[PDB]
Amino acid sequence: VVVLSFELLHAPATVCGPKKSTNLVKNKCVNFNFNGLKGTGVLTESNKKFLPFQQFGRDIADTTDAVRDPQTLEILDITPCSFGGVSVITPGTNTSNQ
Amino acid sequence: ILPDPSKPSKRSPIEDLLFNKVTLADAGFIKQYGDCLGDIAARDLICAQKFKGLTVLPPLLTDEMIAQYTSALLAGTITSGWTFGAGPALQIPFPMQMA
Repeated sequence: VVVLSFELLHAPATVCGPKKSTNLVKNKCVNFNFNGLKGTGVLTESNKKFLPFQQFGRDIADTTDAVRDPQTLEILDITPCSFGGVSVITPGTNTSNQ
Repeated sequence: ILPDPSKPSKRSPIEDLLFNKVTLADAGFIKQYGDCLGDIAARDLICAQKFKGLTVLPPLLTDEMIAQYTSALLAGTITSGWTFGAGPALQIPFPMQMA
């Protein structure tokens, strides 16, 4: 009988699965993966000041806003791809199709 | 109560008080997803919502059209009395309107 007890990702992890890392790209809205934190957005260098015992950030909605690169130890930001809404202006099909 | 040509906006010296005393959320609409950058985001309260899916639409009459309307009302009333509201405007001296 062996018991395994562990705690999930809240601090810098040390044991991971066998997965290979790719290059780091910034200023293009991509879908990323940091130690199992999956998402989508734009990455840019930040001005935040993380203390050594720490690597993540949060907003009032409790969603990640910054992250410490697990290979270079630099602070990045997260921001969704730009989006919006669309409206169509028409004079009426009885009059025209423009 | 009459408009002041000297200021860039043509408000009155009382409408200026009324505008400096009421603190709005974000005057104007300049965000347009071209402002919320780096640490400038997650600190302002406008970006924190625009990133969630909640947006604000601008009104149809700008703040400079409503001032024109009120100036028209004042000019009409002080130059013609109650006649301009029930037909064509007819002029009359003011100290003969108070009578």
